[PDB]
Amino acid sequence: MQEHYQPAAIEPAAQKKWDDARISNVSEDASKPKYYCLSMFPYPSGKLHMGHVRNYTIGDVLSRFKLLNGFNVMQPMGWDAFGMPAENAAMKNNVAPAAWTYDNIEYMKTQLKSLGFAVDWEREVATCKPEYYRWEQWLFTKLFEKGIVYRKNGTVNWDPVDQTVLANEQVIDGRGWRSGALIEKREIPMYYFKITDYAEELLNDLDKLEHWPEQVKTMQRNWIGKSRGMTVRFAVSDDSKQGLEGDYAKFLQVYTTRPDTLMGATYVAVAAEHPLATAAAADKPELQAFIAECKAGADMATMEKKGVPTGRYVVNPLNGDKLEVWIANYVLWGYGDGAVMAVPAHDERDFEFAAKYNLPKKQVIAVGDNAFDANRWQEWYGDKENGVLVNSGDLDGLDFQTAFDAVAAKLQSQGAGEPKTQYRLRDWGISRQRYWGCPIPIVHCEKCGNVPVPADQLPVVLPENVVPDGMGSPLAKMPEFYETSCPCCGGAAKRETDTMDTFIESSWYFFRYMSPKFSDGMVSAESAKYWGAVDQYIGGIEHAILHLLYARFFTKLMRDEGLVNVDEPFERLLTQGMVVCETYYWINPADVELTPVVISGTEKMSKSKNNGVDPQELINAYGADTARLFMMFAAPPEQSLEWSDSGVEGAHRFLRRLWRTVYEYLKQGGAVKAFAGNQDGLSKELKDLRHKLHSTTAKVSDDYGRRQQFNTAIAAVMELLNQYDKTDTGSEQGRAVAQEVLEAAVRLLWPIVPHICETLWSELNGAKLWEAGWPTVDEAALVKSEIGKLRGKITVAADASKADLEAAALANEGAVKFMEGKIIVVPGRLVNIV
Ligand SMILES: CC(C)C[C@H](N)C(=O)NS(=O)(=O)OC[C@H]1O[C@@H](n2ccc(=O)n(C)c2=O)[C@H](O)[C@@H]1O
Ligand SMILES: [Mg+2]
Ligand SMILES: [Zn+2]
Repeated sequence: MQEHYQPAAIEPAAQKKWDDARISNVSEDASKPKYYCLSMFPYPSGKLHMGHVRNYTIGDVLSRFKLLNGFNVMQPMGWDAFGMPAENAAMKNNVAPAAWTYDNIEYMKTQLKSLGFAVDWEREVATCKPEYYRWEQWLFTKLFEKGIVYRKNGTVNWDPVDQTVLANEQVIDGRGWRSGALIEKREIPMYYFKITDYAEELLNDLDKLEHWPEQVKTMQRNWIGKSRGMTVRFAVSDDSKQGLEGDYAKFLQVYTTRPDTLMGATYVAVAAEHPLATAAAADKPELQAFIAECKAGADMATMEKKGVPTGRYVVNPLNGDKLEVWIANYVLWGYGDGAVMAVPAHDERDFEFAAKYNLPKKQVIAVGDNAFDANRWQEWYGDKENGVLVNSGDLDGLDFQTAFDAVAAKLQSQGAGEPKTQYRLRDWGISRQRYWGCPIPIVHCEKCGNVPVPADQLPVVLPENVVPDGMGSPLAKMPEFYETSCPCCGGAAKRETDTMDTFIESSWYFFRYMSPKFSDGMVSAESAKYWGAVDQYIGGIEHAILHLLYARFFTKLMRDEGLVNVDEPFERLLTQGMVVCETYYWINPADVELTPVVISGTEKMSKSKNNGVDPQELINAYGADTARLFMMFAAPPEQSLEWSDSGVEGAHRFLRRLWRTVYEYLKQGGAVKAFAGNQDGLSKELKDLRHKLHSTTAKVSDDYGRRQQFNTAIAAVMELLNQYDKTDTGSEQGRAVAQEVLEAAVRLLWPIVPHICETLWSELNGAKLWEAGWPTVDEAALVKSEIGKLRGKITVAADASKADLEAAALANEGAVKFMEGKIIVVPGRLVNIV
């Protein structure tokens, strides 16, 4: 054994050893219990930085923990390769996005392989390859035929200068980002997944996810946004029918989730495009301009709420009050009825609207004896659970649910309204007017219409010999791509030139890893049956809503097609915290050392301030194990992690110390058979070290397996080494216990720092580390030894309580013979019955 720790020497040798034994290349091995650990696969956008490395280290720690415990572990890796990053670089560097993407993949694969992650590279996928994306084209065509995917006009942000469609993120103050030209809203045909048909399933199945963080489930429930409420109709007054046709001449219909407060409605509000808004605005120039301002305008709660009165009235069907209709900019045409009622005394938005315009407020709910103040909003005004109806005539005294049913009763009997369930969830628009994405497998025929490509003609292949220029999608300018023949009639036709939302690839990639070479389907039945669901998913909170909901949606779509048999894709979910670092100017922290540049503020590792720390720089300086160790030790995985030059150094020193501990141990006599069995006759000090050892094994196992807090696992091993360092292990029985401690220490740490622990393990023991397996707890090592006047002595467990001593004291042969018909308890010394 070499004396000094040389990571640049041992790490490639250890990685070579693991690849040769194919430890991480796995099959559907029925002889071993499966474990599917998955980290969110990256966009191949450049270099990974320490932030990404934290994510993949965590996955590797859990994977290797399960490996050592005998599982058949699949830890797959892959490339989320479509999307905007490459198209910017395609414009930026005058390079094909494909060429730039594949180049990126190679740099990052070697980056990852150098960190020593236990990854099945034979299951690697790149989502920009036709062998991948053909299967999401296939699913598209199957769902299109069933109407689960449909085509429909939607409105988009058109920039007339750049001549491209803009995302709302790129629409600042009404104008485009790279142009500052006023955005034109355009109606164009687009494709949608009917995700609203699955809203109830997506919502209720969250309850199954007992090993998901509660806030993730809460964000999903709120995004879906189910409500059980009331459709309510307000008769238009005789004086207000002016201009209205059809059912709009008869009644104004709203949706409300507080029908229990209908007796406190003091005005109503309609969207700019509502027919009432149009009829009122006919001879009223002020309303015309307000309608116009609304049409041009996420930012809902942020925007100043505005309205104008219309002079039109509707009648409350419960109390007969004539209420004025307002046009308001917060009422959106396309959600529910495009009109709402307003209850300023019990809804905070209505309260502010009403306090702005001096509109009436009517208290119709009281909460205990809390007093009502029409000039100050108070949280209890909105109380749905502890309030009870006041000023509501007949309804006076009911609670929310009974008044709901009473109002539903009354309304239905008048024909004036019915209960209704609504969802905030919109359908999922997947059309993108971008080149670097999966082609939509539709052909447009002037005779047959929009027709799906037949399955045997899939994939529709995206040409990779393209350099976009940002002045439109190149596919719409590429005759050799879009000219084709109709699959239904043989006539001349045109391919769809929009590509798919690149969330589509990340919505099923975890199934493709089960059989990434399968050519007869998205995923083979044999492999989906074996791998089941992802046991453990690790990724950033930024994907807690859309990506996770889409992946759950796709799972249920695929189950309903018969391709998988689970309802939910991810059993456990771990949300690793951000990684932050000081900034400098914008100079990368590897171009800087400190005691001329400006040492600015600490913030998330990103390209914005060029403060991403390149893991390759960190490997070249200290080795992979030091990088892994620093990030697993610096903070619990969920907490944010501050980059620290001294933290990295102190991780490295720990690895030197661990190296030197095994070396000095082996210099003083070479390896011995590790202590095992009965420890009676061991000295107190070696008993205490064995106690620390097996306590440490139980804690690390709990920290890896239950708590997933790796930083405290490492601290516990350092404690063991500390007690080892103060224990005389020179004797024969001492060396056997030292061997036991070191064989367990290097195994306990192997998931965190596998290169050094693989190397040290082999100097200690000739067996293969993964066959020796995860260290076991020796419970016998966890048992400590047993411990008026005076008349009796008793033997007590070392963990005996003060009532166990008083128990055995009161029942002693010398006590009872001196009792003749207070009990001061000194633990470990004496007990006296006075
Ligand atoms: C499933 C699909 C939609 C994932 C998508 N390709 C993505 O976000 N791709 S990605 O390439 O952006 O990120 C890959 C993973 O790395 C994590 N990450 C990234 C930067 C960072 O600072 N920190 C601290 C950090 O943890 C990030 O949360 C994610 O799970
Ligand atoms: Mg369960
Ligand atoms: Zn045709």
